[PDB]
Amino acid sequence: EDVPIIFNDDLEYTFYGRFKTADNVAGDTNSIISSFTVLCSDPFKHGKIQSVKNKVIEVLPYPVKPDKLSFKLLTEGLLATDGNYRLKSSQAKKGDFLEFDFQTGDTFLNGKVNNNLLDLDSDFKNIRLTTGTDFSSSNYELTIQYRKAVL
Amino acid sequence: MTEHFITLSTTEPNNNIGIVKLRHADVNSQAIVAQIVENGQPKNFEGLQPFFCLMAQEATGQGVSEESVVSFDAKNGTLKYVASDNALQFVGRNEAYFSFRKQEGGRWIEQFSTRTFHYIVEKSIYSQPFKDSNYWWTFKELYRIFNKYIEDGKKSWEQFVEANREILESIDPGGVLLAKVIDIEKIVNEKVPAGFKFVLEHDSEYQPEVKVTSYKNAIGTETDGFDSGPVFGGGTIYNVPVSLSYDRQKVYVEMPKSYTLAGDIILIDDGTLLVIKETQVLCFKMSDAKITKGYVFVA
Amino acid sequence: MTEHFITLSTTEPNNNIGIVKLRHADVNSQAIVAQIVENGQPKNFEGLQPFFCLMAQEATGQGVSEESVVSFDAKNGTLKYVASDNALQFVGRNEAYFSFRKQEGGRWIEQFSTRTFHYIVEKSIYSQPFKDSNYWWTFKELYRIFNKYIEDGKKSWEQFVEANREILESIDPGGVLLAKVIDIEKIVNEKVPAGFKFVLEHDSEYQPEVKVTSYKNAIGTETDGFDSGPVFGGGTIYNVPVSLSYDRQKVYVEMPKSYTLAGDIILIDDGTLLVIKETQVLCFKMSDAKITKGYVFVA
Amino acid sequence: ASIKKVYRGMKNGAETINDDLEAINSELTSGGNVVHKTGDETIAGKKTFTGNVEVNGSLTLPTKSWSGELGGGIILSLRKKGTTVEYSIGGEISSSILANSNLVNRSVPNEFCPRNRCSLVGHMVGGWNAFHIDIPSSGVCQWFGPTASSGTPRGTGTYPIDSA
Amino acid sequence: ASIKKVYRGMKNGAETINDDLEAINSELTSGGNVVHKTGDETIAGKKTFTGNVEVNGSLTLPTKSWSGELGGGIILSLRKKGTTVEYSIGGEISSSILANSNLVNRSVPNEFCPRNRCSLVGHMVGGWNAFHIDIPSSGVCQWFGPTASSGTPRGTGTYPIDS
Amino acid sequence: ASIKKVYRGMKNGAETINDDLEAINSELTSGGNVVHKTGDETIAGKKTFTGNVEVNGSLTLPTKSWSGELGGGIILSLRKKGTTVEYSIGGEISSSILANSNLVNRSVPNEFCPRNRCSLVGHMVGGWNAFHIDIPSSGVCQWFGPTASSGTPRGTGTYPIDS
Repeated sequence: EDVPIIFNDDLEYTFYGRFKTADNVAGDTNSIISSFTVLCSDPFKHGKIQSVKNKVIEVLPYPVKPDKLSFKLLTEGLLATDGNYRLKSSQAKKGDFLEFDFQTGDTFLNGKVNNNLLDLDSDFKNIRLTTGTDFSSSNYELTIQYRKAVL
Repeated sequence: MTEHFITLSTTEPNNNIGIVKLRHADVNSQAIVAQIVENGQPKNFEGLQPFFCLMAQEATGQGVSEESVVSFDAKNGTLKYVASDNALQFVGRNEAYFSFRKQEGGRWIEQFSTRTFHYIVEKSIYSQPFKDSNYWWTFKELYRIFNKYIEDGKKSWEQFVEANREILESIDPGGVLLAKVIDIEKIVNEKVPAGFKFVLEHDSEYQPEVKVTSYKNAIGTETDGFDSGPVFGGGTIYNVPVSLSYDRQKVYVEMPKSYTLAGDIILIDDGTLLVIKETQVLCFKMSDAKITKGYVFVA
Repeated sequence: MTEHFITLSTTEPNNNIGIVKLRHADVNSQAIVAQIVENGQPKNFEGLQPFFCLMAQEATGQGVSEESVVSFDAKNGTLKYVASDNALQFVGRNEAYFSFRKQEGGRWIEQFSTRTFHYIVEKSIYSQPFKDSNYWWTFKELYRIFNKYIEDGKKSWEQFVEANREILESIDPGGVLLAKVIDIEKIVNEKVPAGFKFVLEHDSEYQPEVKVTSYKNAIGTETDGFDSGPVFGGGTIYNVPVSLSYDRQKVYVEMPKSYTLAGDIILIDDGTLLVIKETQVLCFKMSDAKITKGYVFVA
Repeated sequence: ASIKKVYRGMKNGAETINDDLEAINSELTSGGNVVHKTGDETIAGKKTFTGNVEVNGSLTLPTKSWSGELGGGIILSLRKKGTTVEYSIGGEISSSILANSNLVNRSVPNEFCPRNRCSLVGHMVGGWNAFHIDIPSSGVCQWFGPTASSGTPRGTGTYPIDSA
Repeated sequence: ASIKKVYRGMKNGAETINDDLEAINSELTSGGNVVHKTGDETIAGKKTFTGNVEVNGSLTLPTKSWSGELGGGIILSLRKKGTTVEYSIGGEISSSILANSNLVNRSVPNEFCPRNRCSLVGHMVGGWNAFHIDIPSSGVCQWFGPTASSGTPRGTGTYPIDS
Repeated sequence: ASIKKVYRGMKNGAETINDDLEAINSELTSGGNVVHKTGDETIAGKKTFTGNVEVNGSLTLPTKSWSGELGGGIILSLRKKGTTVEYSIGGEISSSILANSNLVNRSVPNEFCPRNRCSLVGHMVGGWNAFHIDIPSSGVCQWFGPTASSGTPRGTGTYPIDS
């Protein structure tokens, strides 16, 4: 499986790769010097995990796919928008009920796991965060969770 | 006026911000508009004053500038700094940061700050001449001049008294006037607000009324414990005559010399402050505001 | 205050993973929040006291930098350490760890600890040495000398006034009288309602209460135009002590001599009248009646 | 907004200026006599829109309903909405209704009455037969089919309420 | 509102600040470029209402009237109101009107013309006979009854102006 | 408007007072949360007009279009505008349509469906024949003419969307 790689000179970020191919190695001397490649399925290095409320205002060098979206409703239905992406959930749990949208897995309703019903047919899970992405609305309180991605 | 919008973090490095480019001779036009961010979210710095900190060059050790920022929205975590002549002094690459401070007089309480960021000053037709820093010299000279006033002022006064000694000996025979003024002196020390100056910091933007009372042996102040004093509940209550003076969120309470009491300052969670020194209590009651801090005036 | 959340393991061989980056000048508002883990589960450290151990380069021994942590939840394996001035002194790339200990009679019994992680203190304008008055200085050095000049200067002035008064008051049997009179007369002309008498004509058949205030540099009174004064809005507001006297539709307001002010009399639509003489204002507030005329008392 | 006077030599000038700016700024967001881009508000006066008015929610006008047997078993159901009346013809012819005769059981009330004679075209179930019923301004409806003694009259549409 | 600049070292500052505050406050109650909760006012621009618009008084739209003899004694009376045209058929057939023939005395003016062909169903007084008249976008009306040389055509309704 | 606090001993007072007056005055002409007498603006909330609302430009309501072959070659074209549906009957009868039978090719979608049974009167080209088609709230349309196997049905009008 993939492994978290961090470098001594770049300690802030974290790569996620796996050992691939090793370069030819001599069968003498008793003091060898060679190399090996580490294939990273995701070319981005990720910093620390951050939990922000509603909008991201941090200087993001690249559009970031989130890690978790913690929604808490206030009105009847859920309609999350930033201008480009529209996340919608008809017949949602109205009257202050938490809906976890874990990007690196599945969706949750309050405590129990709810995948089949949670999101509507025209909802988005391919959402990306720019330096000025705003989701703030009077209908829901969002706790956005993401990791800064750099190349 | 021109503005330069940047978002600055306290946690992450500030390398991804755009190129800030200033012009050397621009006076008070070019302003850096910054959004303070902590771990991706805006930073509330309510109760803190932002400061622009320009770092000096490592070679010469000149160019350190600490300047208080005029405009800020502490709630929304934003600030506007107008480049100073000091910020524009070095033509080339500059390194700076914002520091947020809280000071109770001559000492810091809490300080946090952004990560450094860089900016560039471009060359102008004008080239400002800068004097070499002399904060120490100006200070040591003001201290010397003031100490010279002490030495010379002492010598001028002692010569004045000795020259007028002959007229000071024949001013009052026996002590008819002296006896009198000593009776006026004791009444001025008790009945007029002159000597004792106390400061009450408050939450009002206005001038709240203050009422002061003096009493001995109130509950829990007695020397030998509860109900050990001669008069249970407290002795004679004296309304203290006051002279009130106001500044923004500060009342200066002037009382007669006799009521001078330096003890433990107790703040009640409303419009009341007490000063307790053993059995003696000095009580301050504020109408229409809450006392936030109380202390004896020092100049 | 800024927080830095990290999970630290006692088992997992990290050695260098986990960077904390602080600023030198930041006082009491930078905390490291840590979750202690042993074998991937929180670590109970009940009965143990956590310690922040900083391993500063160029400042090593037997006790390099150990500081007891004030806030911890031993049960849930969490702690909060606020970076001390000591913790921030060593500007540079350092390494630190948390040690948990138990002591009996001032002797060690059990001591487990986390894996080291990095601690970096970035230089501030306050740490960086700068040139001033042809010498090299750091902020802490000058700030001490300047506050020494302020403290020793106040003490030398306090000494100056008392020593000079000892020549006038203690050296003369009649000189003491002069020293008392001079002080009394100034209090009597400032705090006592002495020699300033103003008349306020009104519409009441009764005795309306009058309140008087004095202030300099109020809105529209500044010498060099609007907002040209040192304190925007006006300086210190002084409640003027008054002696009130009444005749039919006339209030005689007696104030101390220091408040004497012959200027322009401005009547506002209600129970308010002002006397403005350049930057100085004398304000008159009437309750329960309307001021119809105002003028200085002529005898 | 309710504001306080500002003047030279004023006591507490900076505070009054601020209080006034705050009182005024408050009405730029909600309340007072200003119409806002948010909130439930009641607006009095003649408001003339010279541009394009776009309604995305609902447009609600004055509504009133009425139904009655005009005569001969013919039932008329009405709903007034603004300056238009929505109608529906129903029931079943019960007795001989003479050609061009007034329907004299119930008239249309004045509030539902048109300014001019309105001809309401209808169809009889089960054949190709059409008729009309006139609603004059008096509300006395009139049958303009031929003589009929049975059948099921139907027709839905609208008619206007005013004329210049 | 028309206000004056406030600045450091300004002459007669308090008066100017007060005059500005009064000028601004005046427009919060009536006039200027702000819409108020009282008063007769003209409003320009595209106003998009995302909520519920409730009219308790009147709603007045652009109105225009027209009447004319289309042909064969058939009179059409029209009133445009907004994007809808209210019609009324009247008169009496005076001469032979052939089946599916154009009514060629007067056309419906362009401003009353629909985007598509509108079929206006009518009834002939005194019998069970129905017909229709088409109003095409050209306004040249067409009779879709059979050939007729007499009778009284009637019918009131509406047709739309856009598509 | 976004304004800054003004207070005694304030730094740069005249500037802040002026900036505030200018920020506020700006919103009396355009933007902010106030509706103006000029400009394109979006207005949220329940706006109740107690007086006379006069529209000189256009009044645009929610619109949706649909057309379908109901059955037997009869084509119904619809346009919803607010609480009203504009209809147009077309096509040509292709097969035997029994008297009082349901038209079972396509139903009217729910969003175009009335609250009550709507009887849509029409005319057959070339004769005096009339019919009607009922649109119930379910949208299953019903032919109320007699049995017919040919001909051209027409009729334009409106029906309401609620009761």
